[PDB]
Amino acid sequence: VYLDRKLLTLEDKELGSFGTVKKGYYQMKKVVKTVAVKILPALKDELLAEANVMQQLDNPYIVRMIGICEAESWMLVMEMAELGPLNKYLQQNRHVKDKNIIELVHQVSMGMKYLEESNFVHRDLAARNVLLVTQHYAKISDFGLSKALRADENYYKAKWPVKWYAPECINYYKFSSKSDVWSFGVLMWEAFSYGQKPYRGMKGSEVTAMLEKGERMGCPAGCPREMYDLMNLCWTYDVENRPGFAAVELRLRNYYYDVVNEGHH
Ligand SMILES: CCc1cccc(Nc2cc(N[C@@H]3CCCC[C@@H]3N)nnc2C(N)=O)n1
Repeated sequence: VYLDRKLLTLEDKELGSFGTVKKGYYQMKKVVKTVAVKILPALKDELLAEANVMQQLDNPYIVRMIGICEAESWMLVMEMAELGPLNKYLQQNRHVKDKNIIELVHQVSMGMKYLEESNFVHRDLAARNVLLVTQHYAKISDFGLSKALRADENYYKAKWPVKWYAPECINYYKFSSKSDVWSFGVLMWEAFSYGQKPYRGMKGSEVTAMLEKGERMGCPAGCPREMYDLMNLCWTYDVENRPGFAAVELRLRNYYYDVVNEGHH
């Protein structure tokens, strides 16, 4: 898991901003692999906890960690998803078609169904934390808030991304894969809204209040009703009645095949 600083070449250009994300290349036994490197008391331990989660995960829809390096600062070295975060990608590429958006959100749901099966909670599932390897290949990243669930519990009991959080996170501090489903609803809303931020012009406290009145964000212009219906299902107030990701992924999987069919027609 511990990498050799010698074998890492980082570019001077920042990709963006814990600290910074830089692009780099890492010398493997034969190939060079292009990498995205997160570069940094509580912040070190957090980086290391994040690396500890990622070490445990192995799925085509989840960013792979190469390892960690302690050099100028602590660094978390991951495979590079070249096209970057989904929200910035859709803001910058408004021509992306709805069939392609469904593909990508379905890939996210396959990755989440895997995280659920593995009993990890992401706790920061948002379009900014979905990274594009290509325009047809999304992978989930950014595990800095993620928790491995205890063997005996199905929720983790705790500066939060409130607009992505389910009511029970806000009201009871409880985080389960069902609360990640709520977030995956907001992520879908983002995806079908050209990557715009949710609950425009509202503070978190007004969001919680909106949601407690049973109000939900409206359908994004041009969004398939079946996708908006699925967003609404993810935003089921009562955690016990909210679907898990197996149910979610099956719904998206079937809709995706329907759309692919209409396209061949
Ligand atoms: C910098 C924006 C940016 C542009 C291009 C690639 C990447 N790569 C990543 C960013 C990241 N986290 C950032 C952290 C800051 C906000 C955006 C994003 N969630 N996590 N993993 C990768 C990766 N493995 O390729 N990031």
